[PDB]
Amino acid sequence: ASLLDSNFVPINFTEFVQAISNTYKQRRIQFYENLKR
Amino acid sequence: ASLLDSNFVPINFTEFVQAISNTYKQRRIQFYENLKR
Amino acid sequence: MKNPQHDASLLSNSNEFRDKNVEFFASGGTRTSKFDKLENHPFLGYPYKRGVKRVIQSHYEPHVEAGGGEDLYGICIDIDEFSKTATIVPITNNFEGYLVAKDSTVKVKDKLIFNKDGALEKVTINATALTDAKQISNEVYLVKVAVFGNK
Amino acid sequence: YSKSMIENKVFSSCFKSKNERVDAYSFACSSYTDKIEEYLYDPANSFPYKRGVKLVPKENSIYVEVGADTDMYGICVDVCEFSCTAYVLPITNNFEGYLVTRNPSIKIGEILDINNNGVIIKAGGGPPTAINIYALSDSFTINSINLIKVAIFGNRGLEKT
Amino acid sequence: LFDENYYAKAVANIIGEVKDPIMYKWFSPDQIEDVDLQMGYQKTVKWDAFLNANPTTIANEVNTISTIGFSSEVVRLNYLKLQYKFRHLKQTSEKFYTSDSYIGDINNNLLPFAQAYKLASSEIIKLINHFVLTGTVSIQKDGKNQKRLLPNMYGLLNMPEQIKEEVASGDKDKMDKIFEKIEAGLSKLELGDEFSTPMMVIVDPATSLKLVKPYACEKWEDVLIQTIKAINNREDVYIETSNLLKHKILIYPLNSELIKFKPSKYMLPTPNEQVDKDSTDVAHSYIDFVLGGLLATRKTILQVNIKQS
Amino acid sequence: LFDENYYAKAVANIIGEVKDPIMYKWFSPDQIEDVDLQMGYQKTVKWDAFLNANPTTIANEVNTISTIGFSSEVVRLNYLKLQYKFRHLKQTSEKFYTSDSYIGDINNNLLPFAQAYKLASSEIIKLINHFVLTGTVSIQKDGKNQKRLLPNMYGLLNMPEQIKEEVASGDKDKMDKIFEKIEAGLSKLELGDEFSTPMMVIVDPATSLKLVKPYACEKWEDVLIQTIKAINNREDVYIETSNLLKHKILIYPLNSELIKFKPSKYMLPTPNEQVDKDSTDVAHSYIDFVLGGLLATRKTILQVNIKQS
Repeated sequence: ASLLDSNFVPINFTEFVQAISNTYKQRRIQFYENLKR
Repeated sequence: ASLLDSNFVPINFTEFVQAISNTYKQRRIQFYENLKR
Repeated sequence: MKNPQHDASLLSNSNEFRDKNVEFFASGGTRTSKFDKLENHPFLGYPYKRGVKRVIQSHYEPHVEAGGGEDLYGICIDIDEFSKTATIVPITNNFEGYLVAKDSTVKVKDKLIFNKDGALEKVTINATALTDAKQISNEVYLVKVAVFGNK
Repeated sequence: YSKSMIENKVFSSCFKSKNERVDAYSFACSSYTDKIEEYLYDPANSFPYKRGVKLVPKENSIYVEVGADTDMYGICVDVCEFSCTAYVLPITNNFEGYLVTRNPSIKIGEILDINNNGVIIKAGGGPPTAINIYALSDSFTINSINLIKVAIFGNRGLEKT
Repeated sequence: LFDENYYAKAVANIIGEVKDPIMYKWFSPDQIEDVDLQMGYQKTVKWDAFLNANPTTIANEVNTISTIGFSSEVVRLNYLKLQYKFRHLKQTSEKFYTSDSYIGDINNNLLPFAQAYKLASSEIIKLINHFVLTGTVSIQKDGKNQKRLLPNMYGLLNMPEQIKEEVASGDKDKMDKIFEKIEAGLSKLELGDEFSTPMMVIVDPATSLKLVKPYACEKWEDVLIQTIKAINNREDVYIETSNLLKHKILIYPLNSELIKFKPSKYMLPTPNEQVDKDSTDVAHSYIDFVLGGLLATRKTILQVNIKQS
Repeated sequence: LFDENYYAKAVANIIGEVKDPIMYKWFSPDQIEDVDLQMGYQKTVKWDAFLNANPTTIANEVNTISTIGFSSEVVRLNYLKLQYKFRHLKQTSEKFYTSDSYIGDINNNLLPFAQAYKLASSEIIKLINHFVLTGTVSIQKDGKNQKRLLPNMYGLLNMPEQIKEEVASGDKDKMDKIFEKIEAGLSKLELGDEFSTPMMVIVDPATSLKLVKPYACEKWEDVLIQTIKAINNREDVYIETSNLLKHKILIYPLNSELIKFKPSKYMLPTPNEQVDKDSTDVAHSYIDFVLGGLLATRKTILQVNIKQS
């Protein structure tokens, strides 16, 4: 359940918050993947 | 015979120890392959 | 040595089943229990079938050497020459077997003490002789004893 | 005192010399066929952990209390504080492990004796020793409690000086 | 839910426009691990093993074998929940304020919910980054009027039981003295068996300006990098500049075995279900965030403060 | 087997979480070759060829032709088997100790078999790495109470018939004297026709700190690298820092024709089939490992020791 997935449709606010947290985690993972030093 | 394979089903403790040794050797080979000094 | 490895040219006739256990190569004890404590220790010299004392000092771990008296620590029942190790039954564990005696004066019903060389000599007491001293070879005497501790 | 002894704000900082802990495993070298017994101990008189203990038959149960070498039953190797139960290795069995001492300066190979508090001290104090105790390592202080590695093997035939 | 919650729909639509926090550059990917909590305390248990004696040689028959002992350590971490409130235009009132290529009251500083939430989330992310870097919560450049926080809640700068060095006010402009203090702190650093790890240094603009000066054709930055490489097994040394610091130098390894960040998975801004509505066109919304979760081992962070007076 | 041996199943499941030994970084991939032996001795025979005279020109008729001779050399290597014992909880009892987010008795320092085995294996791997680097077995920081080892069981630091250099205690802080000793050792080094090979140098943290000092805009490390490149046909030169060394410098090539590690394929920790069980919830398990197997040609290792007293 991630907001980045267009197919995802939340049912309630709890699922919305879980999707927000998953999206933040995925964004952090993507940032660490794309980071160069 | 190595512990990495999901299809590998050891029969006895001797086979288990042989699989452990093979897994250690494969891990050493993988480490040397991935090592970049 | 415990097992002197020498090549022979002819086979030795060995069919009699009596008087075949009293030998220097027979390690362990005549009667042994599964619940006997055995400790492997580095050794110096050749304390095989003798009382062993723990000697503590590049610094190295303490070892064991032939001895007895107030410094007595255990009895050496088996030896591994390749690893230079000795299996020891501690003095707190009773032992029954053939051990090295100082001379042939030891007889049955004799109380025996481990001397400074780890050999059993007549009279604290350490062992009770079960058989007479038997000369395996030269001056080597083996006597069956039942070790019980120190008096 | 206790063995476990607490929330920390930060974690505590090679493999060498990591065994110097008060709650470390007492047996330096263990062995199956070692006899271990359970007894009760006084929860307000003396903490018997890593000390020489004696059997005191009370009117309700047999307790173990810290004792001297003259009347020593064994060595207390572990304690369960939840049940206030002490685990004892009888003196008839060998021991090689870390015990509580009161002298912060003891060398290796020295002869040792257990005092009335179940504490390792130098055998030159004067009391005639009745147990074979030898120091396998120098005494070390944990900051404060002093510990030392010792080997205990049975009683001594004639009491020494 | 989206058919009924316009605010939730807008949050889901505009959640991607918020920039990533800059604190991620201060940690390795393996150092960060989320936890499930909002407010309270959590206990972390670390297990270790040690050898009790020399290994036992297996020859013939033997029953006494050397032993391997175990130990545990417990560390408590505190997590705090904080909230902010912001005003915005009601959904049904947007059509009456959609101007030429822009929506909102310029005179009254009223904004659509999506833009207001995006800006508030950016500000809260900046505040969270400041708290993570410093360990204090403040909205003033002086760093005063700090919000009182619970114990066991520290940043990289105020972590206890670390190597603290102080440069006297008389040597505030002496790079030689500053580097001497840095060398002393590096020597006092304790990495143990995890020394082969990249290192991270965080400095302030004044410190960077002093560093880029020539070494008294080499630079103080190069000398510091070589010194840190002498201890980190010739591995990577990263240098960063942050305006949140003031005459402070932070040195720490990027190893998960020494320093671990375990933030709540609700740490980043999250909208609240409650929305304040009335008969007017102005509504109010709430944003929640969680602070806390930095953990470090003793004597692994070097904090150098250059006193100005 | 897995249907009956829960301990074997757990070992198979968690065997992948043990990190690789650090000793692999000190050898080339071709330098290591496993052998099949637990405890005992193995004799390795090396064959060589030589020319007896100048080659014979083939012209017209001739029957007397120059000959090529052969020679052999036998080297004996000793391998020792060692064991450790560790206590752990019982499988049927883990359910009564499965707490929130962790398993095991914090008060009693009791762990599940998998975690206990992982920690014990990590400790044993550290001990094996120390033995390989140094050649001695000890668990004390002072390096005393060493376990006496069999002959023909040498490490890199105690291998006989190699170049040994000693830096006097009065010159312990003189990098020029240390480098002069290093140059003398390098001159005494004999590689023959196998000189074109990469070189490895291992230094203590103190020597690493001294190396980054300016040469007396060049560094002592750079000068040493250039000197080693002068002798190794300008191949790669690798520098490593180890906390297991104290005032010691090790220099040796990474050529399999000069130095070869032939460890037992059971050298790394391996569980034992015997498990001690009783009526209580505590069980004991055994781990086996094998030590020995380093072979080196004469006068191919430079060992510099800086005396402190």
